Amino acid sequence: SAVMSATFAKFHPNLVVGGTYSGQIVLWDNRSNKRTPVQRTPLSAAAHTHPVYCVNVVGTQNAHNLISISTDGKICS
Amino acid sequence: SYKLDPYVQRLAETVFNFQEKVDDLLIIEEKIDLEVRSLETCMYDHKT
Repeated sequence: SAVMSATFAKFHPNLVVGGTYSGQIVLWDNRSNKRTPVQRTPLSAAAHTHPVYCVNVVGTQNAHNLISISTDGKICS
Repeated sequence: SYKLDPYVQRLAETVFNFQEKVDDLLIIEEKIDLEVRSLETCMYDHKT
């Protein structure tokens, strides 16, 4: 689905992630060569219950957590 | 309202993994067909 401001991750540029339209940050490994979203997270209250706004990384490689502040008023990392 | 969000999210995670598995399933069937008929232009292969 149409994601909302996807971004990268750490240790490699392949397994990227980004807040999709269902409500979670759908991830996909670019090294596996998957056209559509490879694995989408649960879009429940843990992720954005409402729509999505933006996704990014959190901190340096020591604590790089996939943090996404969506269009639900929440930063889910 | 028994399992709308629960079974829906379960089917959603397995659904995205299944979309990747759809492209990978086409690639898997292609790998099996290639392993079944890859010697179409070989130059006299015996041990192979």
